[PDB]
Amino acid sequence: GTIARTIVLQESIGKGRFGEVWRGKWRGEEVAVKIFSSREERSWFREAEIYQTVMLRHENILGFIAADNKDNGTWTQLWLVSDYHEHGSLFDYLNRYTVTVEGMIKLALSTASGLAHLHMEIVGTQGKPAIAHRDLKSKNILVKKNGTCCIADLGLAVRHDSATDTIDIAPNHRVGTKRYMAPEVLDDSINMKHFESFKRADIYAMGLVFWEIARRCSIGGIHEDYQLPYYDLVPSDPSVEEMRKVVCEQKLRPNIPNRWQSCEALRVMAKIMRECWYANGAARLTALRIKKTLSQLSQQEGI
Ligand SMILES: Nc1ccc(Nc2ncnc3c2C(=O)CC=N3)cc1
Repeated sequence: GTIARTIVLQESIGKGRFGEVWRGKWRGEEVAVKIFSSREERSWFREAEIYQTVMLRHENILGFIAADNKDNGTWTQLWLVSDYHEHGSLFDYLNRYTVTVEGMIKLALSTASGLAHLHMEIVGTQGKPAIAHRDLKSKNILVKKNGTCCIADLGLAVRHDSATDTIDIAPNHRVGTKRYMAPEVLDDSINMKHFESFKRADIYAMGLVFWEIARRCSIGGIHEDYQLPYYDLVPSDPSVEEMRKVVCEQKLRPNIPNRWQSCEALRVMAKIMRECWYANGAARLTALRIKKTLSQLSQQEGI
């Protein structure tokens, strides 16, 4: 179509489960293009559907431009065009850099603000359904030039119909990255007919991402090396069984260093992590509550 024909692909930057991500140029500006083959049409269409949800746009949600198709004369490519963020993922950012107390708060509050907007139902003519991500992780969050995050990779999301309390694609199987799966997803006790259960599982995963950020917070030159949550307990690419034995049976969570109590911002962060990590989803903080707590902290620090 009219958009893809005017885009020039400059570099393939990532090759994932579904689709390949490229850095392209559109009307002189850098954009990201996720490309799917003809046999991945269902995944492409579902991601285009989620990104076109009414009232989705938010500073902490990846900005979607358009779906399109491009025929090179041999095969058709299915495209999803979105804003480009040079820093890439929060995972890449945390591996490359340490952050200040200000930096940590900015990354955490922006993530929580984006998740609170996804989770929020807006009632009305141009209403927004509540959405649960189902695959929140540091590799699925991007960092903007201004040091704030935006949630990306929304292709596995589910949307709620509040009038009937039903889910648009009626999920009946576990999806997502195994390392970030909530205890109830790992042991399959989650009620997949209950939308609020998917919101609570996203909060558990957000708590894990907060732990990744807080390790990289450098105060008086003291910080931890970058690690994925559970690096000390499971192998790379862990199985559901490996994760379940640690999270559900032994009931372990990532370690919270006692020295995080020595700094007020790290103390607030550690308390949020614990209150995201409860085995009972109903006891977890909401994204809106976390946004409120971190907003109070950002105001105190003068960010
Ligand atoms: N290492 C690595 C890290 C990140 C990516 N992806 C991206 N990077 C920059 N902007 C983006 C994207 C998207 O995926 C989607 C939209 N905008 C690819 C590879």
